[PDB]
Amino acid sequence: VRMNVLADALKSINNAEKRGKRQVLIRPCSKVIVRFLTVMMKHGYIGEFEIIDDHRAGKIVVNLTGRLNKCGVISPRFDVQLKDLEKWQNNLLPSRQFGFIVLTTSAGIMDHEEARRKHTGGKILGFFF
Amino acid sequence: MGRVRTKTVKKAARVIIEKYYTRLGNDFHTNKRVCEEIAIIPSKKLRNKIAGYVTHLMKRIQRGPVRGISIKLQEEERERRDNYVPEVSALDQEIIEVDPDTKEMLKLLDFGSLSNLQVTQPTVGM
Amino acid sequence: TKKRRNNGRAKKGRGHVQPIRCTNCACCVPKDKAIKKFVIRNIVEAAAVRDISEVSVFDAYVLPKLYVKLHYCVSCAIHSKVVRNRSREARKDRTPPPRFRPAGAAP
Amino acid sequence: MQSNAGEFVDLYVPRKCSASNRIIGAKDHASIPMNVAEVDKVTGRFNGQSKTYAICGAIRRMGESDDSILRLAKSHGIVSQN
Amino acid sequence: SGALDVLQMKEEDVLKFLAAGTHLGGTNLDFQMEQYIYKRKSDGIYIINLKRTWEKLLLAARAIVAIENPADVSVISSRNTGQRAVLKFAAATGATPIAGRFTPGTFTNQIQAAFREPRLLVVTDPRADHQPLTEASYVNLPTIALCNTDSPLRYVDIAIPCNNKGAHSVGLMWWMLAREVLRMRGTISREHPWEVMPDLYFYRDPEE
Amino acid sequence: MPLAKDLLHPSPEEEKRKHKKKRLVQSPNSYFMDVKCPGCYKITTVFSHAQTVVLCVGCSTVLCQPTGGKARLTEGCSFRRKQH
RNA sequence: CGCAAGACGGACCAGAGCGAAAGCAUUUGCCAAGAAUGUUUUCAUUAAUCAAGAACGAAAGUCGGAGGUUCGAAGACGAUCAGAUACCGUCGUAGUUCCGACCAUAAACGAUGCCGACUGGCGAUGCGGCGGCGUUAUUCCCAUGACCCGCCGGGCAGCUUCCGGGAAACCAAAGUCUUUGGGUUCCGGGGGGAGUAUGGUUGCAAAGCUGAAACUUAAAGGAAUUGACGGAAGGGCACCACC
Repeated sequence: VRMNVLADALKSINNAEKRGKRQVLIRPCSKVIVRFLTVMMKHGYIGEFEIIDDHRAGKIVVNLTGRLNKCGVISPRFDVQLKDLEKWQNNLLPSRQFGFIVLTTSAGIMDHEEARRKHTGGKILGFFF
Repeated sequence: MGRVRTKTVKKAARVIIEKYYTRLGNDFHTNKRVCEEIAIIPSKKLRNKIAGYVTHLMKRIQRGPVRGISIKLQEEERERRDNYVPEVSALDQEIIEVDPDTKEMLKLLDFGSLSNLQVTQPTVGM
Repeated sequence: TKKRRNNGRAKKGRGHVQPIRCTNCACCVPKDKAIKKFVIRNIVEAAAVRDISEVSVFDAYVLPKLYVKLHYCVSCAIHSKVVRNRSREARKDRTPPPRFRPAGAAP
Repeated sequence: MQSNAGEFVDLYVPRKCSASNRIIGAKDHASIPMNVAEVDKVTGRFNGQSKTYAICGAIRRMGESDDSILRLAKSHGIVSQN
Repeated sequence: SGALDVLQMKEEDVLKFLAAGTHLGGTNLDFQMEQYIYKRKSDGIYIINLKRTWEKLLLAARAIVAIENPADVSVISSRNTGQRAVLKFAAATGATPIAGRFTPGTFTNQIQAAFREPRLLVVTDPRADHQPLTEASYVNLPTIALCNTDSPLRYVDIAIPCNNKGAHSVGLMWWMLAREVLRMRGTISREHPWEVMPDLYFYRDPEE
Repeated sequence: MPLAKDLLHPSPEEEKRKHKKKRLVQSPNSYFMDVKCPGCYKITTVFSHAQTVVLCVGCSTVLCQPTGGKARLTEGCSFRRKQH
C-alpha cells in the first residue's frame, strides 16, 4: 500500500522530465507535496502547478520546463543537527554551489539555504537540482 | 562448366561496351581487331577471351537491355520511349462513382463534384 | 543459459498438465510439450483405388479415411526428422509451411 | 560561466533543444535543427530570414521532431489550426 | 493564414487532392499520427485532413527554400510509385536524387561513390526508405517525409500525411511540393496555377 | 504519449471513454430516470443499474429486472432522464 | 457374440481456463466456497509485510483393509558384449488404484519474495460491463441469440521496439540503482571438507530440520566469442571416395 505520497509525486515528476514530458498529473497530493512543489517553484526547477479538487485527496498538474536533472525524496525523514546539514548537502548535491537539500523544520518546510539563514534545523524531506 | 569467365575478363567486357558500343559489333572477328585499337591487352588468349565475352554481351544487348550495362545510345532510346500519354485514361467518363462517405468526404469538404452512390457492407478482418 | 523462453513447450498459467505417451518410445511427456501431428489417409492408398473401384459393386462408393492423431516425445520427433534443429534465429518462428499441398505430385 | 571579475570563462555555451530545453551536447550527431524561410508576407518571395528550431536527438528518436516543429511553427507562425 | 492570405487553401487544390485520393487514410492509425486524422469512414478507413495535409506541405516547401544550394536537398524514393516522381522534383528545383537501392554508407562513409552531404532529406516512405532515414540520423540532417497514417515517425521532422498506398497521391504531393517551392524563393510568381500537368509526376510501368 | 496533452483540460470525448475511477477528477458514469406504464399516470424514479426488482407505486407490475449492469427496463415503458 | 473385474476419462484440448501452491478435463444432482465486473449500497483507517506458531503440500516409502485390471522398483529367465549383474526380450514382485493414519520433501523453475506507484507501441484470447439509424438468424413485430466494429476494467501470455536495465544471454520488468534512499521479509561472502561431524528436535520406520571444525586448495564458477570435433541436421566436392 502507501507509506508515503511525496515519494510518488517526486518519482512521477522525474519520469516525466526523463521522457521529455512538459506536464504531469500527480495523485494524490498533500500539504507537504504542495510545500515541496512550492520550494522547487521558487527556484525555477518547475513552472506553474495546479491543484485540482476531486472530492477526495487532490490531484496536481505540474508544468515543467527542463532545468531539472533530479528531485529525490529521503526516507526515512532523518533528524538533522545543523552540522549534519553540511554532511547531507555534500552527500547528495552536484556542486557545493547549487542544488538544494529541502528539509522540514519547526519553522517551516524549507531549502537548506533558507535553513542556514534562519538558523533552525530539523528532519530531512528530500532534494533537487 | 568448366568455362566460367572470370572478373578480369568480364570487367573488360562491361568496360569496353560502356565506352565503345557504337564501334563494337555482332561478330567476334572484328571486335578482336578492335580490342587491339582501343585497349592494351598483354596476351593474345586474353584479348581473344575478352573480345569473345564482350561479343556474347553485344549479341544479348542487341536483343534486350542487359542487367548492368549503360551506353549513350541506350540512354537516348529509353528517354524517347519514356514519353507516352494518350486520350488519357482517367476521364473518368462523365461522373465519378463514389463510395459515399467519400461522398461525405466531399460533402464535408466544401466541394461540388460529380456523383454516384454504392457504398455498403461490413467487413471482416483477417 | 536458458534457450527457449517457452522453456519446453507452452505452459504459462498452470504448473501442471497430464502427460501423454510417445507413439514410438512409448515415453512420457507433458501434453503441453510434445510434437503432435494429425494423420488422415485413405483406407486404400495410391495405386489400389483402380482395382478397388473396378472390383467393388456399388456405383462409385467413395473411400473412407483412417484418422490418427500422433504424439511424439522430443527425441523421436527429432530422430525421425518430424522436426529438425533450426538456427538460433529460426527457432523463434512458430509458423507453418511448404509450397503446394503435396497430395500426389509432391516429394 | 562567470569568473572572479565577471569574466566569461570556459569554452562554449551549447544550443538548447527547441522542444525540451535540454543541452545539445556536443557529439550527439543524431540531432539537427530546421531553418524555416520567412516570406515577404503577402506570400511567396522567400525572404531570408530564417525562423529556426533545434530538436534534440532524444525527441527525434522518440518519434517527435515533427510535431515539435509544429508546436514551434504555429505558436510563432506560420501554421494555424493544426 | 499566417503568411498572410492567398497562401490559404484554394478550392482548385483541394480539388486535385480529393481527385488524387490523398486524404484516404490507413486503417491502422498509429499513435503519433492521430492528429492528422479528420474522421473514420464506416467500413474502416480514415479520412486525412487535407487542410492539415495542405499546410504542412507548404511548411515543407518553405523548409526546402532556405536551403541555399538547391542541389543539396535530397529527394528520395526506393518505392516505384515515387521514382519518376522524385526524378521530376530534382529536374525542376535544384535537388539531387536518390532512387532505388539507397546504398548503405551514403551519408556516413566519405570513401563511397554515392557519398552525399545533404542539408535536407525528403523521403517518400519512411518504412521502405528506413535506411536513408536511419543514415540521416547519424549525421544531423533534417527530414521531410511522406507519411500515411501508419508510418514510422522516428527520425522524421515534418510529415505530410498522404495515402502512399499509392496511385497519384504520391504523384500529386511531390508535384505540389515542387510547385510550392518554385513559387517561394524560385520564380513562378503569382501563387497562380501550373503550365505543367501533374501527370508528369506519376509512376510508369510495364509493358505487355 | 508524445509530449503533448493539456493534462489539466483533457478532451470531453476521451475523458468520457475512460474508467470512472481514471477520470481527470473522478465522477460516475450512471444516471436516474422517470418511468411511465400507461395504466398509472404517476412516475417512479429509477436508478440506471438496480439490483432490486423495482415495482411501481401501486400495481404489482415490474419496472425492470437487474443484471451485470444497467437494469433492463420492461417492454412497454418510457423514460426521461433526468436532472442537472 | 455376450459377460465379469479393475483401470481411466482419448479425439474435441489451445503460448486456452481455474485454483494460495501442490494440482485440476464423462453425465447429473446436492453442499458450501473463490476471483473478476457492475454498483450515486455499507464501515471510516478497518490497513502493508512478517521471528515465533500454524494450514496445505506431486512422487516414492511406511500402518491396516479393500484391491491388484493394467503396467511394473526386486528376482529368475533369452539374447547382445571381450566382460553385462544393464539397455534389448520374457516371466514377474512390492507398488500402481482406493480408504483411514504417517511422512514434509521434488531442476515443488517463471531456477526470478510479497505489496504500492511511475515509465511504451500493436494485435490476439478467457471474462464482465458499456455503446452501433453494422451483418445474419423469426412470427405479424418482438423479447431472443450468435457475430462484426469500438470502448473500459481486471487474466495468462505474445509480438516489435538503440527509453532504461544487465557481464551478457536476455529483461516492459530483471525499468525507474553512484544522479546509489516507496514498505516489508528471507538468504549469501572463493572452492572443496558437507547438508558431513556433534547436541537438540520431529518421525513407527525410511528419514527431515538446525548445522561446525580440523584439513584441503588458486581457482571453482558465469557469460559471450571462436575453432577443433561429433555414431546432431542440410550441405557439398574427388575413382588418393563410391558407382
